[PDB]
Amino acid sequence: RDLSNIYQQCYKQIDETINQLVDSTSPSTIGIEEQVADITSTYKLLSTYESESNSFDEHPTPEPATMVNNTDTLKILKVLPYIWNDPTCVIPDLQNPADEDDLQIEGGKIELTCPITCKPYEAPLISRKCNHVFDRDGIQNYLQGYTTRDCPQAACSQVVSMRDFVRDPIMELRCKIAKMKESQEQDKRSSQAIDVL
Amino acid sequence: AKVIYVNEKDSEHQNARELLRDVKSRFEKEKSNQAEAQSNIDQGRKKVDALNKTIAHLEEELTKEMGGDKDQMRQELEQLEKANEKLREVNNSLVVSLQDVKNEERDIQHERESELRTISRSIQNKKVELQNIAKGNDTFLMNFDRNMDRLLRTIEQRKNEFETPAIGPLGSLVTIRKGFEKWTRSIQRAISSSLNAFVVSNPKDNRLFRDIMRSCGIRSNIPIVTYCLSQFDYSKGRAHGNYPTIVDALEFSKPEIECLFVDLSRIERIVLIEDKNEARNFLQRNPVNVNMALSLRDRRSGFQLSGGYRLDTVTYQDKIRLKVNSSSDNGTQYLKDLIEQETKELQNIRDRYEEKLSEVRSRLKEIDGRLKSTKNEMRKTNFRMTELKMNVGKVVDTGILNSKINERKNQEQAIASYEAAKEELGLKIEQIAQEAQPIKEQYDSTKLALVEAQDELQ
Amino acid sequence: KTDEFLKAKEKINEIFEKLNTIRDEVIKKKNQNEYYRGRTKKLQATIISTKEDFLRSQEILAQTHLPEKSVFEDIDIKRKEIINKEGEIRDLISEIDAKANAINHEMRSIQRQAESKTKSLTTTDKIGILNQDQDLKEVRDAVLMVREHPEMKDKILEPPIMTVSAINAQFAAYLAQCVDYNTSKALTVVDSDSYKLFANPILDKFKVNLRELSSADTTPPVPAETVRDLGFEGYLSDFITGDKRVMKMLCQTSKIHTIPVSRRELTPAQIKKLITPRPNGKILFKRIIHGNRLVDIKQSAYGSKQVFPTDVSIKQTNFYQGSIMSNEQKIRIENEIINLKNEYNDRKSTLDALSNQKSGYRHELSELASKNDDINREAHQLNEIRKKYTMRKSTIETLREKLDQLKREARKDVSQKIKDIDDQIQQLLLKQRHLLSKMASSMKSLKNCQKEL
Repeated sequence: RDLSNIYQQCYKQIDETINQLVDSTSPSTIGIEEQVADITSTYKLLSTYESESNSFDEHPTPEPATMVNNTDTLKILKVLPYIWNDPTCVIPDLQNPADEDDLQIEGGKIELTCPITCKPYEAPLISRKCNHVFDRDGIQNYLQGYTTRDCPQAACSQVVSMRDFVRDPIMELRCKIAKMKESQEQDKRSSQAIDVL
Repeated sequence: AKVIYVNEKDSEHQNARELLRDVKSRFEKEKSNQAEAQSNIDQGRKKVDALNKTIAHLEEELTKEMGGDKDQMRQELEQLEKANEKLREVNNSLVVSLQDVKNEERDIQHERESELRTISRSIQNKKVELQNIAKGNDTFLMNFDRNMDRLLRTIEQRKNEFETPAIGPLGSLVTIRKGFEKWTRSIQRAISSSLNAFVVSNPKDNRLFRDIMRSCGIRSNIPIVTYCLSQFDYSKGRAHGNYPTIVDALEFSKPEIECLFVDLSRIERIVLIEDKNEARNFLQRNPVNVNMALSLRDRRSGFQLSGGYRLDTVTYQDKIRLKVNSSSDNGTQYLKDLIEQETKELQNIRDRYEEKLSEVRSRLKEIDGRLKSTKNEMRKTNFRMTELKMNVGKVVDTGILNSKINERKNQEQAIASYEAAKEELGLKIEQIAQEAQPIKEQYDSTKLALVEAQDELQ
Repeated sequence: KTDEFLKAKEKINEIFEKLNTIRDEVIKKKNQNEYYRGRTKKLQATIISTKEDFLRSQEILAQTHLPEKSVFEDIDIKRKEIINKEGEIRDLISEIDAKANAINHEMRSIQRQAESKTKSLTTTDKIGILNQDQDLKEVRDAVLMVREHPEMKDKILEPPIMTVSAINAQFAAYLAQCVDYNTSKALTVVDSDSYKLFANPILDKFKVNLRELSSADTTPPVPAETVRDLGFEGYLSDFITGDKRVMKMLCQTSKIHTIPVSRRELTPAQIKKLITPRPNGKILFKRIIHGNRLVDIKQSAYGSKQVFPTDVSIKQTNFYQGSIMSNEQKIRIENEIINLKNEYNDRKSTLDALSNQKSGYRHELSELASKNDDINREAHQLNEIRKKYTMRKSTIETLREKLDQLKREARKDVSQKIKDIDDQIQQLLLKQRHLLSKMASSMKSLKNCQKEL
C-alpha cells in the first residue's frame, strides 16, 4: 500500500516555479541572493524528504539515509547571481563549484554569438567534457555522429565518445536580462534627449 | 502488452496548456485594447467639450457689437434712402407752398398799393379843386373839364364874338335854386352837354367855335349848344314831375331860358325819388310827362332809373357843375367832415387784406418748422447709416480668435474615427472570445482525463 | 475511529492548485508588462513625431511675414478719409438741395414766361381791363359770375368794352363817343328784352349799368351806299370785331346802329338835308362817329324840325381793349420786362446748370471717394492677407501649446505604471516562496502515519 508519485509531481511543481523565476526579475531588482538561498532551502529540503520517503521503499524510527546531494540537476540554481553581474560571464559548472576559473573566463571570447556564423545561440546543446556547442547548424553534417576524432575545431584536447549534445538551459538566460538592461539605457537616453524640448 | 504503456499520455497536458495560454492571452490582450479605445475616446471627447463653446462665448462679446444684425444693418440703406427722397419731396412741397403764398402776398400787395392811395386821392381831389388857385393843378372850373378854366376865362373877353351873342355858357344863365343841396350830388352824371357849351346862330356854324383854343393852353375841343335868349313855343306840353324838377329847382339870371329844358333830350325829366324802390312807385305812369329819376343806395351812392322800373347804377361823386349861390364853398362842413369820415376806407380795405395775409403767413410757420425737422432728420439718418462705415469699416477681427476653431472642429472627426474603430473592436473581442472559451473545453477534458491507478493485476 | 488519515490528503492538492493560480497570475502579469511596453512603443512614436512637427512649425516663424503697428493704425488713419467721404456727401446733399430749391424758384418764372408767350399777341382773356379800380374789380367779379351764369351770358354777354376788339385803340375809337364810357361798361344784351330777364345781379350784387333799345326798325340802317357821302368809309358794326349779337346789342340801345366809320375827321354835315320831320320810321341823322371827335344832332317831337347842336371829342385812352394798344404800351410795360426776364431766365437756368456742374465735380469726387474706398478695400485685401498669416501663426502656436501638454503628460502618465507591475512582481515573488514553504511544511502529517496507520 503506497502513494509515491505525488511527490515527483511536487518536484515538477517546484521545478516549474524555478522556470517561472528564472526570467521574471524586473530591471529594478537589486540582488537576488536571498531569493537564491530560499529556493536552495526549499529544493534541498524536498531532496531530504525524498530520502525520508524512500526509507520505507526497502520495506517508526528507520535507518539513517546518509545520501548527499551530488546530482546534476542541482546546477539549475548555482549560476543566477553571475548572470545578474554582467554579460561577460561564462558559468556552466559541471566540474568547478565556482566560476569558470573560479572568478574569470580567460578562455577565448567565444560568446553568446556563434564562433563563425556569428549569431546568438538559439538552439544549443553542450557536451559534458568539451563544452562544444552547436545548434545543429551548418556544422550539422560534416562527419556528424563519428566520435573518434576531428570534432569541428582544430587541435582539441581529447578523443570523444558518442553522446551527441545534451541539455543546458543557461544559454539564453544571460542574454535575456543583459539585452533588457542594455536596451533600457538606450530607451531612457533617446527619451530624455527630446522629452520636453 | 499493457505493461506501462500510456504513462506518456500526459503529453496531452502540454498541448492543452499551450492552447489555454494562447486563447487566454488573445482574449485578455484584445479586451485591454478595447478598454484602451474606450478610455481614449472618452478622455478626448471630455477634452474637447471642455472648450467647445468657451471660444464661441468669449468671441461673442465684441462680436455681438457687430452681431447677427448684419442683414438689417446692411439693408438699412434702403429705408434710409426712402426717407431721404420723401423728405426732399415733402420739403419741395413746403417750399412750393411758401413761395406761392409769398406770390399771393405780393399780388395782394400790388392790389392795395395800386388802389387805396389812388382812389382816396381821386375822391379827395374835390377839395383841392375847391380851394386851389394856381395854373395847371385842379381848379373850380374843371367841373366840365380840367383846363375848362382857361377857355371860360378867355371867353370872359370873347363872350359875344360869333354869329350870334353868347353872354353865358348857360351855367350862369341857369343855376340850381337856393337850398337844393341834396338834389345836386349827381348833376354831372345827370346832365352832360347843355351846361358845357356855347350858343351860335344856326347850323351853318358847326365849324365855327371849335378852334380858338390857341390862347392859353386849353386841353380839349368843347361842345356847342345853342338856344336863343328868349321863350319859345308854349303850344306844347310843359312837364312837371312829382318833386321839384329841373324846372322848379332852378335859379335864373336870364329867366327866359326856361323853354329849352323841355326841348332837351329828356335829361331835364329827372326827379330824385329817395330810395331805389321808392322810384319804383309811380314813374311807371310817368306823371305829367317825366321819364328819368334818381334813387338812393346809401347816403353816398345810388341808382339811375327810367320808365318806372328801369334801373342802372353809376358813379356818384361830389362834383358841382354850375355857378351857384349854393356854391362848392357852401357845403364845406360836409366836404370836410364826410371826407375825414370816409378816408377810413384807406385803412379798412388795407386791414381786410393783411388779416388774411397774416393768417396765411402764420400758417407758413408750421411748414417752416417741419422743414427744419426734416433737415435735422437728414443728419439723424446720416449718423444712423454711419453704422455701415462702423461695422463694414471695422474689419472682422475675430480671426485671431477663430484660429483655435479648426482643431476644436477636427478633434470631433478624430473622435468619430476612434468610435468607428471601437464599434468594430468591441465585437472583434467577442468573436475572439467565441474562438477561445469553447476551446477551453478541450483543456478541461485533457485535465480531466489524467486519472488511472497502479495495481497488481494481470 | 473511522478511517485513519486517508481523509487528510486534500490539503496538498489544494495548495498545489493555489501554486498553479500563482503561476497563472505570473503569466498574466508578464503579458501586462509586454502590453505596457507596447504602450511605451506608442508613446515613443508619438514623441518622435511631435518633436519634429514642433521643430518645423517653430522654424515657420523664421520667415519675414513682417507685421507692423499698421495692423490697426491704417484702419484708424483711413477713419478720417471715410469721414472726408461723409463730409463730401453732406456737402453734395446741400448742393442738390440748392439745385431743387433753384428748380422750384425757376418753375414759377417758367410758368410766367409761358403765359407771356401766349400773351405775345391779341388778348388771351378780356378780363384784364378791369384790374385798375375797385368798382372795376366789382365788374371783374360780375364777369366771373356771368361766366358762372351761362344762361345770363348767352342772353346778356360780357360788356361791349370787353368783347369788342380792333387793330388799335384808335380803331377801337369807332365805338368810343357814340356811347359814353359809363354806358360802355354795361353787359352786352343779345336781344332787347333780356334786360328785364337778367338785370338783377349786375345792378345789385355789383354796381354797373345796362340799357334798352330806342327803336326797332330792323332794316338796312342807312339809306344805301350813297350814305358814304362825306367820304364815310363804311359799316360800323362790322368794322369793329366781335360777336354778331354783341354787334346788334348797342344798335339803338345806345344809338350806334346807323353810324358810318371813317378815319377822316368828318362831321354830320347833312344837317341842311333834314330841316323836315323826316322820320320815315328812322332817326338816322342824330349821331355818327368820325375820326376822333363827334357831333350830335337832335330830333324833338315838340320841335318844328330846326335842330340845335351838341358835340364831344373822342379820347384816346384805356377803353375797348382787344389788347394793351396792340403793341405800343405793352412793348414797354410787359414786353421789355418779360424779355429782360427771359434773359434772366436763361441766365438763372444756366446758373442752376453751373450749380449742377459744381455738383458734377463733387459727383466725380464721390465716385473717386468710393473708388479710393475700394482701393482701401484692396488694402483691406492686404489686411486680410496679413490677418490670415496671423491666423496661420496663431494656429501653429495652438498646435505647439497642444504638443507642450501632450509631451508632458505622455512622458509619465502611463509609463509610471511600471511601478505597479514591479509591485505585482514583488507580490508574486513573496507568494510563490511562502506558499512553497507552506506546501513543504505539511510533511510528516503525511502517509508517514504508520504509527497508527
